Amino acid sequence: SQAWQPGVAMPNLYKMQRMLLEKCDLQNYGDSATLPKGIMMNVAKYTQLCQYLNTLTLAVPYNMRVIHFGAGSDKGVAPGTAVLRQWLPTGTLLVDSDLNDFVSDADSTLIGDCATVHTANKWDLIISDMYDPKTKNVTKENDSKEGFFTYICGFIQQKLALGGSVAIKITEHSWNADLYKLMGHFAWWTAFVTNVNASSSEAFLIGCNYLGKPREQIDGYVMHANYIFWRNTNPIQLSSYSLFDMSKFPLKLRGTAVMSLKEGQINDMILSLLSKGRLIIRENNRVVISSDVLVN
Amino acid sequence: AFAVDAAKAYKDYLASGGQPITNCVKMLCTHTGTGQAITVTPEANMDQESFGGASCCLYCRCHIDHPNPKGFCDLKGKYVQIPTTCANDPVGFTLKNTVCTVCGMWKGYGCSCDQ
Ligand SMILES: Nc1ncnc2c1ncn2[C@@H]1O[C@H](CSCc2cc(C(=O)O)cc(-c3cccc(O)c3)c2)[C@@H](O)[C@H]1O
Ligand SMILES: [Zn+2]
Ligand SMILES: [Zn+2]
Repeated sequence: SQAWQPGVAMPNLYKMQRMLLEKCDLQNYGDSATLPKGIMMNVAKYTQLCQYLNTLTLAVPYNMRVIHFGAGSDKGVAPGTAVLRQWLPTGTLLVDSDLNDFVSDADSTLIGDCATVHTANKWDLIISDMYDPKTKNVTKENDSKEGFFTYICGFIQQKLALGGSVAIKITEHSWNADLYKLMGHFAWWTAFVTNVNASSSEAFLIGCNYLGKPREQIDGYVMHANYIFWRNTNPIQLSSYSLFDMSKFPLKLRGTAVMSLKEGQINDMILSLLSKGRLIIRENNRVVISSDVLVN
Repeated sequence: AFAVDAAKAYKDYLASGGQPITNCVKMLCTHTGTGQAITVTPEANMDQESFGGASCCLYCRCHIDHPNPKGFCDLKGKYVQIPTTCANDPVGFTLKNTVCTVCGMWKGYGCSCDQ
């Protein structure tokens, strides 16, 4: 049983199919998991995401740079960044953002649409919880969505360090074909469903160890259809079991090497180190961010 | 000479029977930690709960200035351990209580330096 894992990752064989997109109909659609006393869904969800990310070959440099989009809640706090900050090595630079105002444990927070966010540096890990409930129009064709997904795709291509990783929230209706295609630019990728929210079509699209070029060609419409087919035919038993064992929670500080190489220096040898979670390619200057403000 | 006193207004609102500030961010943790008051990662012992610090700061939560010249927050970006019996109101707890500068424990909730 997978009830003791933090969640379920999409099996590779489902990734290789060519299904057509149909409506997502989850067996366990009605149910909820029993959370430990006083624990919020979004703390439990981010805890399980981080527990699963502990099993991947994440690059963990000194001066890890992490940015978290969609980090506010409708009560004005940031439960996800509180978990990320618990997970990440002490001293990790953590930047926060959301459309609406909130108070945060991140080292810096920007308020506004994500498209107004600019950074000088590159990043080692990008986390996104952004989601628009207005996409859940069951009465119409589920097409690839734009909006913040357009920003995220460009932000990965321009500001993710080689070797870095990504976890971007999707749902049945909140998804983007280019983001799936971008998954083929990592050494490995999956769609991960937390056990605590398994009654939802939510998944985190995870790109592990960015390579900056297409390692494989992924049609994003087909892959989202494959993702739904997997969810439709593989009910996941809701479970909070993994939340009760936090003894191994913190991200291992691997001291991954950072180097500044340009493009012509990235061999198959470098690509191989990137692929194994053993190298980060970016500058290690000061981290500078800003938010664009429109005046009247 | 005027200055709003949110700490007093919250204490007085608590005394008059008002519901505490909610949605403080409680963390999952082992509950085998050092039990110290304000730490860089959750450190609750068996008798404590650990919360994300910013969510437990009255000034952070009310969007008002922090009462010191450099308007610095000693909770934001850290974790605060709250005795389980008081975890229904972490904001009030951090307001009313003091951290021993030698123990790192809460005075009267773990500090044993005065024995
Ligand atoms: N373009 C963008 N730029 C920057 N931040 C962005 C952008 N888009 C979205 N966000 C941010 O992502 C966070 C997660 S969405 C939370 C949610 C979930 C559900 C869900 O699960 O049913 C539902 C809602 C919801 C429910 C009723 C009315 C309503 O109006 C919304 C909200 C969030 O704080 C939001 O501000
Ligand atoms: Zn504060
Ligand atoms: Zn003491």
